[PDB]
Amino acid sequence: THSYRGVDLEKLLEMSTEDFVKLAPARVRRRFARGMTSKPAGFMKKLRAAKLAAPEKPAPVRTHMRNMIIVPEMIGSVVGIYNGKAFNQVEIRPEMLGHYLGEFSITYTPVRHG
Amino acid sequence: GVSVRDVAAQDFINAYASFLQRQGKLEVPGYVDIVKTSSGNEMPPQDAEGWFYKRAASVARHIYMRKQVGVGKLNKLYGGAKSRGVRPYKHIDASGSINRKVLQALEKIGIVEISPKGGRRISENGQRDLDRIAAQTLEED
Amino acid sequence: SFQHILRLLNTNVDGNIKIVYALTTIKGVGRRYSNLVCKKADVDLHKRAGELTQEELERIVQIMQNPTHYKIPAWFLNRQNDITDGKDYHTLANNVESKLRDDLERLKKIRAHRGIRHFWGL
Amino acid sequence: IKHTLDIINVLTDQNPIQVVVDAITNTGPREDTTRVARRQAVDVSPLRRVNQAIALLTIGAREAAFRNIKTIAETLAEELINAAKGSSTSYAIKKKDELERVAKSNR
Amino acid sequence: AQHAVILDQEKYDRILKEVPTYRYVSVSVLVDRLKIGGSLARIALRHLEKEGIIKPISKHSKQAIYTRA
Amino acid sequence: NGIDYLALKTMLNRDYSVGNTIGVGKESDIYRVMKIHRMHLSRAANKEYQFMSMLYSKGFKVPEPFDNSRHIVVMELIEGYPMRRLRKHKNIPKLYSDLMCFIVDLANSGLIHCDFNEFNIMICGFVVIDFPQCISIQHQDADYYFQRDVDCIRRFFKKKLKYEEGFGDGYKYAYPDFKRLDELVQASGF
RNA sequence: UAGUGGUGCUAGCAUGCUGGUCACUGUUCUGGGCGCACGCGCGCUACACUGACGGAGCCAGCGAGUCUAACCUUGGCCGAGAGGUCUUGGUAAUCUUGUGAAACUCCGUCGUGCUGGGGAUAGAGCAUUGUAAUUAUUGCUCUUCAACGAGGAAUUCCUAGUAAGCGCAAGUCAUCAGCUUGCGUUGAUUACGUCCCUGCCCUGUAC
Repeated sequence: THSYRGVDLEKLLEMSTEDFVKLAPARVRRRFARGMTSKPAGFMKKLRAAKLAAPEKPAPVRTHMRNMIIVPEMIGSVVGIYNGKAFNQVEIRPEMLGHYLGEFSITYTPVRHG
Repeated sequence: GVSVRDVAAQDFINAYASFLQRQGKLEVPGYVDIVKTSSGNEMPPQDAEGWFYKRAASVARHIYMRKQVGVGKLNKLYGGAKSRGVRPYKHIDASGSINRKVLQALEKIGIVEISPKGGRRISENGQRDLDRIAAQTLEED
Repeated sequence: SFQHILRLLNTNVDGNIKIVYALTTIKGVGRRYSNLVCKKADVDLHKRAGELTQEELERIVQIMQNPTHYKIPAWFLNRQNDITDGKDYHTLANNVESKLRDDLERLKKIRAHRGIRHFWGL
Repeated sequence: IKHTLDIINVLTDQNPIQVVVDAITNTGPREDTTRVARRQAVDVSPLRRVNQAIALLTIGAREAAFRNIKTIAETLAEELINAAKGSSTSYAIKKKDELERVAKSNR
Repeated sequence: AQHAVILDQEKYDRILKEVPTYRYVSVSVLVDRLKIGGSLARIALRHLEKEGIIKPISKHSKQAIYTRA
Repeated sequence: NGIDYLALKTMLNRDYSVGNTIGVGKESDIYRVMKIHRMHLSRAANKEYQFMSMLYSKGFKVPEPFDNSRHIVVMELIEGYPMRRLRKHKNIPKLYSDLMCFIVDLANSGLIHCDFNEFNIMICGFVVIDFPQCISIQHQDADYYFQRDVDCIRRFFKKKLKYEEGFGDGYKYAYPDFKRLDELVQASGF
């Protein structure tokens, strides 16, 4: 099974955010201790409604919030992440925990000097 | 008469540090042999068993010659050049945790005491002790 | 008596060198880690490696792979707070570049930027 | 320098300051060339003979002590001894010879 | 080839008989003409000098100078 | 200085690739490769073109010259890479041997290079790409420059490759020596 | 608002010496951007023994600082470090600050081996500024150990407390320099000339 720093997947999802922050490395702990802004609350509000009404997957919700931490409450959701130009569609698998959303949408093309 | 000023610096230190180790009252922090003594250093002190006593003697002499000192000034004195890799060198202060315990350890045996105007000053018993070692150092020649 | 070459952890080490430095042939054994291990083993640091006997290369090997039992301060270790299990480890020999050359592949599986950029460069 | 004189006081026995003077005086070139192209032979003034002596000596020591097992003093002492003798083993003497035989050909 | 770094008994005998032959000796002198590493030579000089077989004329960490006497 | 553009017109009309920039240089600029020399005297280019044409009329491993006018020259583009970064060739003994025999040919043609060194050899497996300030075999310093080349190539094989009828080990003689077409292009020394 | 010496008090040593405590010399919002097959140029760090590392010795000058509120910070305490915490002086020849700086000197380890030279690239973790550090500001700890053996053709600056070595302060500035200017420490070799090269300034015939 999946496990995070020794905590098993089935005890995750039950774990709250304010519990989860105790496991995370220093960058995450400072970010929450310094007080995360209100802006995720509206995103979280919408994301819950889509999951609850879902028939099976919840279909994408899209956002500009690239600087947002992935947190267990949102596991399994499908999200469209803005790219400065387009939206990229991603599904929150459990391995994504503690990463920033921005890591999944590439702001620049490759270059090949053709 | 004789004063500590009358003896060569490193010669006095070697004599007094060896004596002080025999007294055994000087108490070690126990984390000794892990600490580098400075963040600018690489590798720990090479004289692994003795280095703490030798530093303790140096501090006593330096305070004896001066009106008073504090922990910040000692960190400056024992500082050094840090390589910064490919970048140019720069001055960096040495570890504080070492030097603060040295002061406290020397105070336990009455050589040194906390002073008005802050910092530490030599005790009259410190004077009496260090002068005696000086006389032996000259006569031992 | 003296042995010119010895083998441990599937690495070869020549006897003609100071023991502290000779050990750094092993991947993962830096100079500081090597130095502190020898102290806890209380071997003579000034001996050359070819001087030691079997019961003295043991204990050393044991301390390297069980460091936390000897109250090494943990912050000395190269694998603090592991991602799967919050234990601390030190990684040695061929096990180095088996956790490395894996964490990047785990990032590839999750389609993170850093994994993609690495494998794209290849 | 302090260590160098001591060594020379034991390898050979003379007052070593005399050995230095001998090396200097024996080394300074006495004929040279200038470019006109071609080269023409010319005489060299006593002052410059001294300057050339000091330059050749230190260079011969420096390049022997690079990537060395012998310290600077160990090599510099040997040059001085070899140059107080007529010893062609020394770098400075080898350099003197070529300058003069070249100048001879062009005069 | 590599210089020796541990003192075989045969070289120990060789050292004591031959060293008084030389007018001048130093760390380099030993390491050059005898196949021993510099980490032996520093120890050997302190031994032979205390043994009184060679006479010091100057000592200075980076350089030391001993003589036949 | 509009001639710096208009000079193309002869070549532009007589010459078909557009080419691409390769590098600015101090004496000349280089751009299927075009070399442009650098107001009057450079029309030097004829000296270079005829010199290269002669050497390529001989059997030497040099690029074929195609055309030349108005201080513009066009040459075969090189396929290889610069020797100074070579580290692992599969037959270093033959490579050493035959670089030596190349010098012998120039001497037999009465010519000596000034700088037969790794900055102008590109990777027989190799080609020699330019001949700055060449001299005749008759020049007063010919042997001095000759031996410099031999030792220069020997030093490289020692330092990087560790190497140290033919020449070298496996042949009767270790390396050639000076004592063992100039009049057509009298670069120096008749 | 500075220094020396005496005078009063006082500590240690010895039967004078070193220290502490009166006189003189259009508008606006969210996200992104300011990537690298290669060519040219100003720099930084090295190729080791005239060295690297460890301990000990111990010396400057030119700057800059807060009530608008929050700048430069001594001392005590905590921690391996980075860093944190409780108090304090200075709107300044008065306090930080003797800015106890680096090179350097002395005593040990290493022994000519890409070696204990050199530290790019990369993995894990802990902190700090900011509204926000992912493509990553900076700092700390452990691990990984690449090229490079004094560098072809070409080419830059310079005549004395100058070059070169070494470091500091200001500037910009929430944070962030390998940059710019100024300052001090250690301190050479080689000329004291010429029109050869390059460039500038004066006074008709093969062009």
